[PDB]
Amino acid sequence: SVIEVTDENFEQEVLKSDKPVLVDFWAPWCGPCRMIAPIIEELAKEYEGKVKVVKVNVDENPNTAAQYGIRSIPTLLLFKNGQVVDRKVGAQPKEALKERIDKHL
Ligand SMILES: [Cl-]
Repeated sequence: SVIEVTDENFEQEVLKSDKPVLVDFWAPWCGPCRMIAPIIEELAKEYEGKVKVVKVNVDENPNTAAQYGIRSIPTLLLFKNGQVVDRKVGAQPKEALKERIDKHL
């Protein structure tokens, strides 16, 4: 239930989403990215219908990474109707993320 998103479809999937969007920026050789991927997976399940959860491979999608100043991975952005309302980098614990997310819903 986590949507993998590329440069090709970022605008429709994220910017034009009717629901708030959590965007997990990641790349293949990221241990910390691997650490929170199942955490990101559970979030989509628990926020289903309320928050959309997506992932973006920064290695293969450098254009979106550049547009939103992704300086490191994993980087989590919360989108609310086309704009960034929260930002968080690093492997974050699930309940801490839900705490951060809940503040913009
Ligand atoms: Cl991952």
